[PDB]
Amino acid sequence: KVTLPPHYRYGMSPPGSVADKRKNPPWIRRRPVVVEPISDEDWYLFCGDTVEILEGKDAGKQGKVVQVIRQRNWVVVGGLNTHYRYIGKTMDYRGTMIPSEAPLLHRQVKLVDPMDRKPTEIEWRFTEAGERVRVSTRSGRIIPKPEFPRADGIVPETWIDGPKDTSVEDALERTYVPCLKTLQEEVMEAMGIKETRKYKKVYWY
Amino acid sequence: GADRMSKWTSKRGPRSFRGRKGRGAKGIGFLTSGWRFVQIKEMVPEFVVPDLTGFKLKPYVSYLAPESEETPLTAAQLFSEAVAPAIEKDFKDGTFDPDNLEKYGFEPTQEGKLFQLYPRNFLR
Amino acid sequence: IGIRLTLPPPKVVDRWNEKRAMFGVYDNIGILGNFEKHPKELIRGPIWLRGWKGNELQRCIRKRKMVGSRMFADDLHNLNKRIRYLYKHFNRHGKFR
Amino acid sequence: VKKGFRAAFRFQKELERQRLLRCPPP
Amino acid sequence: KARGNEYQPSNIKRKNKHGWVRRLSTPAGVQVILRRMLKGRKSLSH
Amino acid sequence: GLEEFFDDPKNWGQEKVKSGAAWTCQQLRNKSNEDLHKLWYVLLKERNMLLTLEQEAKRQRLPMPSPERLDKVVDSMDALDKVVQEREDALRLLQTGQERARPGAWRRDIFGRIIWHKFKQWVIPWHLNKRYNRKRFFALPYVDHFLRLEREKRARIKARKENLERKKAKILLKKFPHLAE
Amino acid sequence: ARNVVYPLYRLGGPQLRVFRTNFFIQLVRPGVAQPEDTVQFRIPMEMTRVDLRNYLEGIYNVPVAAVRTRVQHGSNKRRDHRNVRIKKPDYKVAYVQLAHGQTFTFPDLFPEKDESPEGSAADDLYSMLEEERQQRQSSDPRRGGVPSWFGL
Amino acid sequence: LRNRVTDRYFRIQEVLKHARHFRGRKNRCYRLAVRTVIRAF
RNA sequence: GCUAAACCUAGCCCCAAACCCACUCCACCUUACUACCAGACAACCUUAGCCAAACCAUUUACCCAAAUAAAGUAUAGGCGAUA
RNA sequence: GCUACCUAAGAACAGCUAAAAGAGCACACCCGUCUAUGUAGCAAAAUAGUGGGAAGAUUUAUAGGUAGAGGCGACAAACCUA
RNA sequence: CUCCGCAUAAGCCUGCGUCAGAUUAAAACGAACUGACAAUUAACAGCCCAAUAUCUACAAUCAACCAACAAGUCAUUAUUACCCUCACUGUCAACCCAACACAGGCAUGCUCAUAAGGAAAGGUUAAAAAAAGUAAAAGGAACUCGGCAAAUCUUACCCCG
Ligand SMILES: [K+]
Ligand SMILES: [K+]
Ligand SMILES: [K+]
Ligand SMILES: [K+]
Ligand SMILES: [K+]
Ligand SMILES: [Mg+2]
Ligand SMILES: [Mg+2]
Ligand SMILES: [Mg+2]
Ligand SMILES: [Mg+2]
Ligand SMILES: [Mg+2]
Ligand SMILES: [Mg+2]
Ligand SMILES: [Mg+2]
Ligand SMILES: [Mg+2]
Ligand SMILES: [Mg+2]
Ligand SMILES: [Mg+2]
Ligand SMILES: [Mg+2]
Ligand SMILES: [Mg+2]
Ligand SMILES: [Mg+2]
Ligand SMILES: [Mg+2]
Ligand SMILES: [Mg+2]
Ligand SMILES: [Mg+2]
Ligand SMILES: [Mg+2]
Ligand SMILES: [Mg+2]
Ligand SMILES: [Mg+2]
Ligand SMILES: [Mg+2]
Ligand SMILES: [Mg+2]
Ligand SMILES: [Mg+2]
Ligand SMILES: [Mg+2]
Repeated sequence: KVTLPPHYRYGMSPPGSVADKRKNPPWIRRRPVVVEPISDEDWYLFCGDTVEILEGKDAGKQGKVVQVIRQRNWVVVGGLNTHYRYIGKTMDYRGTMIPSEAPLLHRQVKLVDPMDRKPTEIEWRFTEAGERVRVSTRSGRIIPKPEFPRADGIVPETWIDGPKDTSVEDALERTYVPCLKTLQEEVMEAMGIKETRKYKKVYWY
Repeated sequence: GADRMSKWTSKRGPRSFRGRKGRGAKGIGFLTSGWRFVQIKEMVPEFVVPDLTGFKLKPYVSYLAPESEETPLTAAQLFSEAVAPAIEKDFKDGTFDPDNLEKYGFEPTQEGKLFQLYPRNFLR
Repeated sequence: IGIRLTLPPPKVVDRWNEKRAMFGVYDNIGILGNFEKHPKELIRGPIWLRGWKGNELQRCIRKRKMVGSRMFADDLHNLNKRIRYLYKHFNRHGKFR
Repeated sequence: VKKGFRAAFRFQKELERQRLLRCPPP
Repeated sequence: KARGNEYQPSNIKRKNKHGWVRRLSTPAGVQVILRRMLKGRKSLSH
Repeated sequence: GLEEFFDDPKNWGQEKVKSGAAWTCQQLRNKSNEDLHKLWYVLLKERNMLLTLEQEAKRQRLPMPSPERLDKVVDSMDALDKVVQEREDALRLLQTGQERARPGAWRRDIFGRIIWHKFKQWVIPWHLNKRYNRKRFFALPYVDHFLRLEREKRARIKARKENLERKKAKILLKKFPHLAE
Repeated sequence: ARNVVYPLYRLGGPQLRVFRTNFFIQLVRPGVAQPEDTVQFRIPMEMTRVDLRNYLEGIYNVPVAAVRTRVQHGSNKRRDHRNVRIKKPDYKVAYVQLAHGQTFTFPDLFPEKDESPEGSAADDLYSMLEEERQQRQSSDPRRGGVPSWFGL
Repeated sequence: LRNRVTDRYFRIQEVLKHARHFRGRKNRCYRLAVRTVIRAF
C-alpha cells in the first residue's frame, strides 16, 4: 500500500517507487511544503491542456501538460522548462545527456484560448445540461478538457475479448428474478440437495 | 523476562498449554475415554460446488461493456420487485386479505425453517 | 558554536494594520459615555482575571474559587498543591518578618 | 535557534573581516 | 552464593501470578488494569 | 485437476498477460443467485491460480507477469459478496425487521465502557453457564474517576488538534495574503 | 469458511453446508525432496486436513488419499526503524498424497524460451543510450588526454 | 517571554583576545584563560 | 584539514467558545484476545500522616456553587501557633 | 518463580565391612573447614587444592499457601527477588 | 583432551540452512550482521472418560522364610443411557537463568570412557617482580601467634558441647 507518513514530500516521481525509496526513506522528517489550498472545483489545469509558461524559463512558450500533481499544485509541460541531466551514466561512459522538465506552479502557467492562441482566464460555468466547463472570460469561449489516455491503457476500440473475458452480451444478460428466497435455498433447490432434519433451538447469550 | 508484546500462541508453555490451545480451527467432534476422538460428519462442513459445464461467465469482463448506474438493493425495492405485483393484482381483483401475507411471501416466524434469517443458523 | 552563521530573515511589522490602528479606541468609554460601561469591561481573557490583579497565590485561590468545579482532575490537584506550596512559602519563608 | 538580529549582524561582520583577512583584495 | 538468577522462568507460574483473570478477580487488579489503560501501555497484563 | 492451479502453458513465461475488467456491483446484481455461485467458484479458481503464480515468482526472484489480475479478481469477489449480503439483508429486513443476523446487546463492561456484546451459541440456559456467570457486565463505583480521566485526556487531544489546525490556517493565510478574500 | 460463526450442532439436526467458501490455497514448490505423489500447499490456520480434502475433491476433482498438516511459524527477529520487531505471518503447510498412483511434478512457470523470444520491444531511451555508447570511443593513450573533438 | 544570551561569543572573545601568547590551554579555554588574564592585568 | 559548526519546522503551552467518547467480519473475564454444557463469589463502612507550634501530646488553611464589600469583624484556640 | 516454613502427588542415592543402625570408609549429589589466586575479578561471592555429610532431622523437579502496624524463623535480631 | 556426550522435561522463539551483499566476530575469512527464499508432516506427547446408588481391613522391600515400625502411590458391583470414529496442537537451531558468545546455576534416562564431543600455544625472546608445579646436599619445626602451607598418612591427653 506504501502508507505515506504524516509529512511525505511529493516530488517528480510516483509514490512507492525505487527512486522515491532511495529518496523519501521511512525515517526521514523534513519541513512540510506549504501548498495553496486549491479546491477540487478551483483546479483548472488538467492533463493534455496546452498552457503558456509565464514568469518561467521560457516565459511565453506554449506546451502540453504531461503530468499533474494536485498534492503540491504541480503541472509539468513536455519539452519546456528543461534542464540537462546525464542519464545512464557509468564510471567511464559519461551517459546520454537528456532534458528533464522542472515542475511549474499553477500561477506560473496560463491556459491558452482555443479561439486565439493568446492565454486566457478560466471561469467554471455550468452549461444548460449542468456540465461545468471551462469558459474563457475574454470572449465566452468554451474550453473542453482534452482527451487523455485511459488509466488502464486499454483502448475500447482496440480491444478483443480474451479467453477469460466475459462478452458484453453475456455480462448484460439479466437472469435475476427477485424473490423472497436466499442464495443457499436457491442453490439447494437447483442442485437437488434435500434436507429433512430441522435445526433445533440454541440458546443465544 | 518474558516477551509480553509477542502474541501468545500454542507454541509456548508446557505440554498441557501447547495441547490445550488451537489455531482457530472449528471442532468437528468430541473426545471420549482413552483420549479417543469421535468425528461428526454433520459437524464437518460440506462444500457445495455446482457444475460449471456450459457456464458462459468468465472471471473478467470486456472493457466494451457500457457503464450502468449503481443502485444498491433495498428492502422497499425488493418488496416492489417481488411482492408488489402479486399484491396489486390481488387488490385489484378483490381477493386481497390482510391475513395471507404468508401466502404473498411473508414468514411469520423463522422457527421451523432450515435456513433462518434471524438468528442466522446457516453458513455463507 | 552557538551562534547562527547566516542572517535571520528580515522581520517586517505592519505598523498600520487594523489592530494597531484601532488600539486604544474606546478606552475612555465611561468618561465619554455617561459612565454606562466601565473600561475594565473591555478586557477579554480568563473569567477569573477580568479587572483584577494580584500575586500568584491570590490568582490561584481566585481560580480555584471561581472555576475549580470545572477544572480537570490533574489540573485541580496541581492547583491545590501549588496553593499549599505558595501558602508555606509566603507565610513561613522569606527574609523580612 | 535563538531570537535576535544584532548578534547575527555582528557575527556576520566579524566573518566578513575574517574573509577579508584570508583573501586580501588588490 | 551467586545471585542475580532469582528469576527462574515458568509459564504456569507467570500466568497464575500475573494474568488477565488474576487481575480481574480482585478490584485492586481491575484498578491496576485501568491505570495501565489510562497510561496507554501496549501490554496490560502478562 | 492440479492443472487448474497453473495458467495456460502457452502463457507460461510471458512478460505480460491481457485481462479484462472486474465485475461491477450492478452487473452482479443483474445475475441470479446460481450464476453468482458459479461465478464465485470460477473467481476462486482464478484467485488460487494467481496466488500460486505470485508465490512462485517470489520463490524464483522474478516479477509477476500481471499483478493487477489478482486485484481485479479480489474486487470482483468483494463485489459478489456485497451483492449477496445486500440481498440477504433486504430479505431479513422484510421478513423479520432485524438489521443484523447475529443477536447482540449494549453491555457495560467491568471497566465501565459501553460495548456491543455479540451473543454466542450455547446448549444450556444463560443462568446455568458457570463460565458465562463468571463474567462481570457491571462496573462498581471505583471506575468513575478513571472514566473522567479518560474523558479529560480525549478532550485535551481534541483541543490540541483544533488549536494546531487554527495555527496552520493562520500560517497559511500569512504566507498567502490573497486567501483572505 | 473463515471469520464466520459456525451454527451450533445438536444431536440429529441438519448437515453443515458451505456454499461460497472463502478458503484460498496456493500450490507451492517443495523446498526439499518429496515423493512423486506428494503435493505441497500453503493454507490458513482455520483450514483442517479434512476440509482441504473435501475442497480438492469437490472443486478441483483431485483424488486425495492422505493429508498431513503442520504449522509454520514466521520470524519475528527482524527489527525495523524504532527497534520494533516485525512479525512475518505464520501459515500452514499441507502435504497431500494422490489416491490413484498419480504423480505430480511442479512445472517451470518461467521458461527462458518464452522469457527471451525473438519478438522484443526496446525503449527509445534505451536504444539511444546503447547507440550513443557504441558511437563513443575510449580515449586512446597516445592522445595523452587531449580532447578528440577538435578537428585541428 | 524566554530570554537567552546571544553574544556569548563576543563576551568570550573580549577576554580570549588578551590570552593568545600564553602557553598551554590557558590561551584557548575560557575558564582557564580568565584567571590568567586578570593576573596579567 | 578532519572532527565538527549553523538552520526552521514538526509540534506544544495558557485562555476563549462549545458539555466529548461508542459496534467491516471474527476472537477476547479459562492461561484474555480461546466456536460449543448443571451455576449461584458479588458493591456500600470517619482517611492517616509529613509539616507548623522553633520539641511535642490539644491543635495546624485544603474550591463545594455570585466577583467585590461587610472582613481578617463577630467567634474558636496548650485563648499559642493559628483558624 | 530467590529465600524461611508448610501442603499435594513424584524422583535419585555406585562399591566395600557389618547389618539390628538419625552406623563406618567411599563416588554421583548436597554443603562450604583451611590455604592460595582474584578484588572494575571468569563471577555485584568465583577458581584450584584440601575438607563435612552422603538410607536420612538427606538432596531435589512441579503446582499451591502464609504479605509488611506483617509473614516465617532447630533466635543468626536469619530470610521475605543481589 | 574428553570436565563429557546423546535424548527428554523446563525455558527461549528462527537466533552459523540456500542465494545476493561483508556492517560486523573483543585479530581475522567464519558467519551468529542485512534482505530475500526454504523449513518442523504422528504412530511419540498434550487435548479424555454419562447418571444414581454401592464396594474397597490383610503394605512395598525379587516377596517366598524370618524381621519390624514411621503403618504405607498403584481394585468394584447393580440398574439406566450409549452405533461412531481418527479432528486440533508441540516437533528447527550452536538455544535456558545470570547486563555478555559470562570459568557461575541447571531436573531426569542411557553411555562409564566413549561409536559421541572438542583444542591448552597469533609470532618471537626467554630480564626483574608475581602465579601454578617438579627436584634438592647436611640438619629435620631450630620458621611462625599457631606444623599456616607441603610431605608421611602416629601416640597420649585437657576444656566445652
Ligand atoms: K514571609
Ligand atoms: K522535629
Ligand atoms: K563465574
Ligand atoms: K532462543
Ligand atoms: K608464642
Ligand atoms: Mg534481575
Ligand atoms: Mg527453584
Ligand atoms: Mg502434527
Ligand atoms: Mg513541630
Ligand atoms: Mg525530635
Ligand atoms: Mg506431603
Ligand atoms: Mg549405598
Ligand atoms: Mg550415617
Ligand atoms: Mg560417613
Ligand atoms: Mg542470640
Ligand atoms: Mg545480637
Ligand atoms: Mg499417541
Ligand atoms: Mg529434535
Ligand atoms: Mg542446586
Ligand atoms: Mg570425535
Ligand atoms: Mg590464553
Ligand atoms: Mg603470546
Ligand atoms: Mg633437603
Ligand atoms: Mg619454635
Ligand atoms: Mg617433633
Ligand atoms: Mg623464633
Ligand atoms: Mg595443613
Ligand atoms: Mg555438638
